[PDB]
Amino acid sequence: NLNLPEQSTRFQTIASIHSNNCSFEILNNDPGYIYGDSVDGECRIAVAHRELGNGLERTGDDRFLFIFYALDNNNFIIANRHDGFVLQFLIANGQGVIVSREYQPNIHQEFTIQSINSDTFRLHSRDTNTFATVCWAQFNSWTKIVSRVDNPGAPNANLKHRSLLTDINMPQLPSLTPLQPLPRLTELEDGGLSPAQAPRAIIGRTLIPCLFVNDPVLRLENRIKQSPYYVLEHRQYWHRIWTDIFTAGERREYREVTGINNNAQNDMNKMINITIGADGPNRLRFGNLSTPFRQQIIDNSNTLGSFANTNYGTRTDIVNVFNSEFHQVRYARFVKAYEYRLTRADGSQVGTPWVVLDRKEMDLRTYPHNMAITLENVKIDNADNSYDLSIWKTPLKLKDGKIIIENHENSKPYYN
Amino acid sequence: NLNLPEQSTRFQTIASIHSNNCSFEILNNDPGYIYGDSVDGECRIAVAHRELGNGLERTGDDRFLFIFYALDNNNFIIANRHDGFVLQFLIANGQGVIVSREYQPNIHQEFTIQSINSDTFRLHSRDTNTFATVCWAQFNSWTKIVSRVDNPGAPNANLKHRSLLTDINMPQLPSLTPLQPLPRLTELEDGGLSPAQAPRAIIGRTLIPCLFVNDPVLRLENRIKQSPYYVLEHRQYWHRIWTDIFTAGERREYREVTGINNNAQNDMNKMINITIGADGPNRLRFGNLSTPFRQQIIDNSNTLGSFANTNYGTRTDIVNVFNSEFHQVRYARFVKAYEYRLTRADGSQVGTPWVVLDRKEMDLRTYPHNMAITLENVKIDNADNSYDLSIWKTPLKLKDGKIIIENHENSKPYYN
Repeated sequence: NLNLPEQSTRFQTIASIHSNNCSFEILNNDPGYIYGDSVDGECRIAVAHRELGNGLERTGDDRFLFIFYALDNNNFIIANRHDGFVLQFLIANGQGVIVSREYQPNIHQEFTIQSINSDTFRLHSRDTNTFATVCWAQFNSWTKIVSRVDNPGAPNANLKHRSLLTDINMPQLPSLTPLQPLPRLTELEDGGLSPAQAPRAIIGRTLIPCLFVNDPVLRLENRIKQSPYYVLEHRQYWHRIWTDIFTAGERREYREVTGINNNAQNDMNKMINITIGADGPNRLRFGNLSTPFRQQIIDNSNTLGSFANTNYGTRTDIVNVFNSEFHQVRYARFVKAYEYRLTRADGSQVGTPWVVLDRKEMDLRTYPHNMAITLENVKIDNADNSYDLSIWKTPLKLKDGKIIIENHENSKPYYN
Repeated sequence: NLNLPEQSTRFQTIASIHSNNCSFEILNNDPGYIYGDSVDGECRIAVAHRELGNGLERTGDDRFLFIFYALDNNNFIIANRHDGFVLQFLIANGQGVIVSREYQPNIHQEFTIQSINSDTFRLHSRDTNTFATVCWAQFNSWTKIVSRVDNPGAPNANLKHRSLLTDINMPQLPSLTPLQPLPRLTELEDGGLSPAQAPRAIIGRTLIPCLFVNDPVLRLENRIKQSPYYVLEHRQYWHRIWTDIFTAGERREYREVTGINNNAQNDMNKMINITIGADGPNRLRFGNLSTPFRQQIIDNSNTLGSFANTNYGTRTDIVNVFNSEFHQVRYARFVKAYEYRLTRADGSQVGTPWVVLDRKEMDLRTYPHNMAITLENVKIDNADNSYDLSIWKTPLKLKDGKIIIENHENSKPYYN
């Protein structure tokens, strides 16, 4: 069940309703370019880099085909299938024109659709209160696309879509699945599931526009053709940090590394312009490129906005555990992991998933069943930042099958 | 399936971390009010209507309890439980202060949370680059709440929550259910299900902040306490427009009124500041009050943004039908209805639901089974607007159990 307007899930040409067979066409022209067919004056000479032309539409020429990426504010970024550059309003030599530029973004790249009726719309630049149309109403001529204030006698700005391309390599979204608790251990030799065998739950997934996906193998002109959207998945699994057989009364010390590495956060930032904030494993920080889509990404990924100034980092805890049972016992300790994965429209993975190990949500498995280990003591060995320096109140009994979550009763700051 | 920050699903007090006992308190004071405890100067005399005080926190007093309503842009509107007024930044006599005003909204009512660590945050007004705190750092005294830029001398703006109220009458969201096809008719006397008996599918539902819900019986001071969120449901059902027994070869004429009437759109606009746009029965237009929450409302209600300048209206079609069977036949004709319903936290309905009858999606039931009526002719008698003036291509065979949806092949403009 997908909540996008039909303009966001296909490519379409744009034309004046008053033109017999011309449509908006992407050019790589320079200032001083001559539109041969145009009458003399401001409509005959190009005045900016990469103006748009009113060209004879050729079926299946990428230079006429646009996708409308839906922003949270109900405007659109309009990208072309030829090179993935977006439309932009520009004033050059006192003339309002439509050009194509790299996604920045900026307010002049945002367009409003205004529907007049079922098959007629106008393309509004709300900053400047201008509408896109053909220079001096030359609807059947080679000339440029302008954006002008509506006036008695201004050229008619009523547009339509002449052609559609509906086969665009839309991704097939995975189904949502719940996180099941891990199975019980079957004998002393059973270490439980390793991280590579633990089943993944899919908590959320969202489409990501290809425009700000810095895919290491596909340049922009190929992403817009083969993967106009990418898929970001929010998955969870139970991550085993250690397992061992303890003799009766045995004491041991483990180093538990949790959180997410700084290199993984930089990789995620470079790839999609998002990082995990230090306020939680499901809290997203957005840069300039991703911000205009943030509420759609949160709603569909089932994450939340971060309020932190800092990214989630790594922490190393020294834990002392004590087998308070008078039996030989197999213990396996798990924390909840948040796995963020990016795929192309074809299902191929873009890189290694980004993983956050949440130290605040933990489970235990034993053989025999229903045994309990004692957490004697917890010390912080080191932390990348000072955002969350709480530790478990000890002594703490951890029992087979019982999930423990940090709250104000079972934790304290590390110096108390 | 609830994606809100914890600040949006509870009430909390706000306090300086450097105050032993004092929290932000709503006042109904006027300019020239004296803060008895304060040192002389701009901190001793009120300079605006409804300043905030640094008061001794009393547990259970609504004047210290705030809910944070989450905007699409990740700022918040902060409302108090006493009267439902929201916090606002104001300059009075060259002094930056926090006051409480009616939700407007405006940019000075928007606050950013900036987390420093797990239990410490600042309240930022991004327009002005100011942070809320206690006048001249008198953290243990009766005086006003100010908002000042970061400067060497400036009072520490680190805040915390002192108290929580978690029992706030959050609504229970109903489960999503799919639209079933109507049952077959059992005999000639079976007219099928009337609109009041047809089962409703729940396609979407969303929370709506009580601030702009103009509940005809609950004033703002009571809504914030009993129903801090309302529920808007998106339901669909099959709506019977007529049923009759036809003799063999019988012709009849019906007036079919579809759409939604003008009074129903004004009622909806008055109640929640949303109307149905003419571009479709599930397309929402937002006014000034609802716009800041639009993407959350769309995503959770499973509707889409309207691009239309006009609201969905009514249309009256005259249809001529012919029983092309040589049997006596019972016919019942249905169109798809979109039903928008508003309830309080307690489940009580706020008024009559808003219904759009979609003429473009239609079904038929017959007794006996598998009969077909002929649609001879359709003409438009009148329409409120010119947005959709397409009609069915006739003659058209309508068959028992077959849903027909308007497309470019089965419809034409009314003058062809």
